[PDB]
Amino acid sequence: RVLFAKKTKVEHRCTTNKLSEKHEGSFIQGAEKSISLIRSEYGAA
Amino acid sequence: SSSRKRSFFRSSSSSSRSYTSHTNEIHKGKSYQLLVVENTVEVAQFIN
Repeated sequence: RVLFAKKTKVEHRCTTNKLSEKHEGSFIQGAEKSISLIRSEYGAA
Repeated sequence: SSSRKRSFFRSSSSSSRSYTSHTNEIHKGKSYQLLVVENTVEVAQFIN
């Protein structure tokens, strides 16, 4: 401002950004096989 | 964003935008099998 007049200017700007990603991995597996031969019928137990 | 300027007139502006998206998937597939085979004795045989 100078004689005679008045000027005023205001400017405001803000930004915000956020990102989140999560991934988890877990797995289990197992196999078991077997064979046999055995030479009364009570032994079949 | 908001801008306000006064030059013998009053002016005000306000703007707000919000966006949020969530996506999740859960899966599990299992296949298991067990095969067994026996062979009894029955001592008799066919040597006839």
